Amino acid sequence: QLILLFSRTALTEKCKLEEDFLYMAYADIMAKSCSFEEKEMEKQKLLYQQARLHDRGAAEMVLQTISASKGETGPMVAATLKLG
Amino acid sequence: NANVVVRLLIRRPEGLLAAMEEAIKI
Amino acid sequence: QFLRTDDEVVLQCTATIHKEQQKLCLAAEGFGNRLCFLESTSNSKNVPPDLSICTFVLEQSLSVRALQEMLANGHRTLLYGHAILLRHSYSGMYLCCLSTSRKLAFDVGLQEDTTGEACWWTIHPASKQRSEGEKVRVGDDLILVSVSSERYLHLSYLHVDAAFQQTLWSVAPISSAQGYLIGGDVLRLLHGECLTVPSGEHEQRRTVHYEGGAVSVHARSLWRLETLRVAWSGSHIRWGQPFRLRHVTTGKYLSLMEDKSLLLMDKEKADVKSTAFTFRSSKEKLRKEVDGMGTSEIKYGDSVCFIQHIGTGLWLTYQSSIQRKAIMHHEGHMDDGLNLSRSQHEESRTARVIRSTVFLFNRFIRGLDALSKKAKASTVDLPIESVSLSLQDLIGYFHPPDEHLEHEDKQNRLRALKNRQNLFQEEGMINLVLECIDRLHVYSSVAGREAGESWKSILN
Amino acid sequence: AKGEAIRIRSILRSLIPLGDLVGVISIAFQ
Repeated sequence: QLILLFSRTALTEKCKLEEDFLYMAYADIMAKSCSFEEKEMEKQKLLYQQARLHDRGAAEMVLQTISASKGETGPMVAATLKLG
Repeated sequence: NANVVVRLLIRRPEGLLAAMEEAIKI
Repeated sequence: QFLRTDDEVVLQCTATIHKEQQKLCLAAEGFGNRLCFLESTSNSKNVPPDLSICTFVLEQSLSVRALQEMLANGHRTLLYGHAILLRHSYSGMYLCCLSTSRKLAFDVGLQEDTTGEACWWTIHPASKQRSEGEKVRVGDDLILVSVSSERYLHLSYLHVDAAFQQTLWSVAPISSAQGYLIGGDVLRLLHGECLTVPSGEHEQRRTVHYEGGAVSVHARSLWRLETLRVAWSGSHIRWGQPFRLRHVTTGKYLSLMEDKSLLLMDKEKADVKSTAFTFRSSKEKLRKEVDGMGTSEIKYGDSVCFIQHIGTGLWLTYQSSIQRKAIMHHEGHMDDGLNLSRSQHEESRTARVIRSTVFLFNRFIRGLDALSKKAKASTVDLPIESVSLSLQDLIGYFHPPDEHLEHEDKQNRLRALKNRQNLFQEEGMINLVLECIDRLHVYSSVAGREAGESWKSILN
Repeated sequence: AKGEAIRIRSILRSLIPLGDLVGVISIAFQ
């Protein structure tokens, strides 16, 4: 539900982007959700957490908001890339 | 036999009710 | 060589009016006419045939039993004995029979829908040299038979209609590569800056400027290339092949009389060397015709196209509003092998609407100006039904989307609505409509009022 | 309740707009 919020706001063109501290909050929450066998289990534990996002449409939402903000290097965009 | 002849009768033409009364006097 | 689905073809005869090969091609109008007529191709050297309202797309070629089965609810090659779904390439509508008369003959035209046997057309060749079920090629004349009316595509006297008699129909291909110059395309022209034509309230806009800014994106900077090559006119553009040039927005022709200036004129002034222009790679004076779609010679964004008239041999450059007037100079500067960018489909679609929009209302305004006389009583030249038919279409053309649309689609419908409102703004067509509000606010109901009976409902 | 048998009902009656009271009345009263 929550990722379906931002994607629709990413598609409604406002010819610039706003701050949206709601989005700035939940981007970093998701971005904070990421010797052989002890290491190789972590690659599975990461790919579980990576799978949890990118099937819920979380893939293209970082792809969309980049395409919306054209040249603005605001903190809105920097919270996307840290999720990206 | 019905469909085949009337499809031919588009291809050939032959006021109809106008000249019908013209034969009533002539 | 062959014909499949999704090809671009036209339908043409030469109607023998007293031993005269009247080269008439089939042309529906759309967005203001649900009827069809013909376009002259005989004096193509001086009277330019329109093309965009004449080409067609073969959307499908199915058999008989398959069509009747689907009616109960790749690239397939054309076969004699197949019903095809013809489609108007400009309007997007489908060619169909109509239930009106102009005799038990029937009228032809476009329609919105595609179901029913009206938009379906089974093919039969009227030549014993070929036969049923085999492939259809170039130059294959035929009789096209309706499916609903079960009549033939009759050509009459000049009435394109559906009757119980036949008339042959030539078929000439137009086209079949992304990022390349294609014939018939609509395109911008990169200069720095772009080529532009002046704005409205006219001059008659007949000058030529060079300009950057928002009008590059906006309406006036639109150019539809047209060749003199009638068949295969949608082939891939190469250097030195002949072009006429029709302006999209004003509906005029970019003509050249180097005696006077660069001219913006109508059809009949646009003769051969009045406007025979070409493109070159260098700026020097160094094929001619190919019976195919050709090879993709010129790109879009990486291209150096040096414009040159055939009849005068000059090379167009600017002079020194930003009014760098493009004049056909003997040499010019090194800023004349310009760059290109094509436009998109709905951009071209509205642009083709606009020049068809104004030719109604100017006949509607001057139609009222003739009835603005105290006693004229003979001005039959006053459109009513063609106004009302075009009016609901434009009402429908700006219909906002419903709430029963997915949100990603609803933005695109909204983004289509925004640009199409923007083009009518910077054409100022509101003001054209605004004058019609003036000249229709005279009465309370008018004239000989039988034709002007919808004077209430037209105004609402 | 059939198919294209009603299509000939159109193409027949299209050539004949009615007018048949010539045939109905004008002879039948002699």
